[PDB]
Amino acid sequence: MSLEVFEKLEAKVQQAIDTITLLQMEIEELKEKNNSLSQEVQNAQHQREELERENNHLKEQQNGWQERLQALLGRMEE
Amino acid sequence: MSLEVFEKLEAKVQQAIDTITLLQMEIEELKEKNNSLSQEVQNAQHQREELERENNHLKEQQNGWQERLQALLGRMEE
Repeated sequence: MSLEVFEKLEAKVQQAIDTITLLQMEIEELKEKNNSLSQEVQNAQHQREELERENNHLKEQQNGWQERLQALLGRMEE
Repeated sequence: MSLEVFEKLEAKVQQAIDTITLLQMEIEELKEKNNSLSQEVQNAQHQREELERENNHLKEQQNGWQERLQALLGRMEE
C-alpha cells in the first residue's frame, strides 16, 4: 500500500466519521426539539382541561342569574 | 306598587341581564381561547409525529455510514 492509496483512504474514514457525528448532532437536536414540543402539548392540555372547568363554573353561575332574572320578573308582574 | 318599589326592581332586572350577558361573553372567549389551544395541540402533534420520522430516517442513514466506516477501516487494515 503506497502513501498514495493510504491517504486517499484515511481521508474517507474521516468523512465517514464526521458524519456519524454531524448526524448524531442532528439527532440530538430533534430529540430535543421534540421534547420541547412534548412540554408544550402538556401545558396546552393542562390549560385546555382548565378552561372546560372555568367554563362550566360560569355557565352554571349564568344559569344562576338566568333565574334570578326570572324570579325578578315574576315579582314585578305581581 | 309605587313608582318607588318598581324602579328599584327594573334596575335589578337590568343587572341580572347585564351579567347573563357579560358572562356569556366570558364564555364565548373561553370557547374560543380553547379552540385556539386545540389548534395548537394539533400542530404540535402533527409536528412531533413528523420528527420521530425524520429522526428514524437519520439514525438509519447514520447506521448506514457507521459501516461504510467499518468497511473503510477493514480495507485499510489489509
